[PDB]
Amino acid sequence: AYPSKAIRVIVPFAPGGSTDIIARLVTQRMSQELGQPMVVENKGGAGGAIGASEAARAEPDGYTLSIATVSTMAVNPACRPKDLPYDPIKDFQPVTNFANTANVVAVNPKFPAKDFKGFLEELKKNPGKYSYGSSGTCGVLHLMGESFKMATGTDIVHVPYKGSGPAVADAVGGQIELIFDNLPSSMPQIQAGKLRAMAIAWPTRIDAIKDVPTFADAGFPVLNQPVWYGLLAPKGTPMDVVNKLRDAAVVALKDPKVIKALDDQGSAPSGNTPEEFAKEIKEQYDWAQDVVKKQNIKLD
Ligand SMILES: N[C@@H](CCC(=O)O)C(=O)O
Repeated sequence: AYPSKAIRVIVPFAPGGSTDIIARLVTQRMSQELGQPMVVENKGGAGGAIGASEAARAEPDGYTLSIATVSTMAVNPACRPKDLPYDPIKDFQPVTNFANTANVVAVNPKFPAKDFKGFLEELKKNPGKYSYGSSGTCGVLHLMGESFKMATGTDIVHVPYKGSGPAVADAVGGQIELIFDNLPSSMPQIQAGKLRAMAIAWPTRIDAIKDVPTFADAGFPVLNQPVWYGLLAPKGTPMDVVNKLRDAAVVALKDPKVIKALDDQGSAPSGNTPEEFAKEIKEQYDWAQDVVKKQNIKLD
């Protein structure tokens, strides 16, 4: 009876990004429930395409799973419409959305602005001179940066990384002045004062960082789109497996230490149904097609 051995969990991004952070937090606690190890494998590269394509080829037995991200479910498909080696919707069985997650635009603290208003002013006075990091060329944070540029009338230079892990460290080091990130990986640095957050993408301000406005507060509600992290199995994985995993996710997401960690990092638990997640996946997918194809926001 499932599970009788270790479950591989593929994270399609480098260590120390939000995918990796949330993946390890939630599967650690799921594992305790399932009575089998869940072993995280980081497979970063190409905005999540490398790792997602690999997860898509796995046998549908439930022992090779992967972390859904907006990069892998929505933006990569839209960025590489002819040659992406997986269909996000047809090649995966959704299990559950772990968490809804805030995005953030942050700066190195030497950046000469203290708020979003002066942030825009500074960028407008220097078109083409500042650069920003992302988690990859066909990922949600590259699309975030490009969306920002279009909506605010700014010109800032994209520098992709193998995930936000290495991006956060370059932004903290000053090798890039700006970073577009999912909040959890930037959260420790912001708390420590090593980055300054300009805006978050979230329905409201977040208690961890109460003084950072949302993009809607900043006067750019089109930019106020969060992301999410969830669990995927290959298409054809039995419902027995899906419901077992989802149940363990639901238990894990009620754990008060997991609730706190999610809260503190800039996320909120979901633990919704496979179908509710599939609907979220389709929403993001459709939105990325809209944004990239209509609206003329170029990724490559
Ligand atoms: N950009 C990824 C996460 C990046 C990372 O985990 O390093 C996303 O779609 O959520």
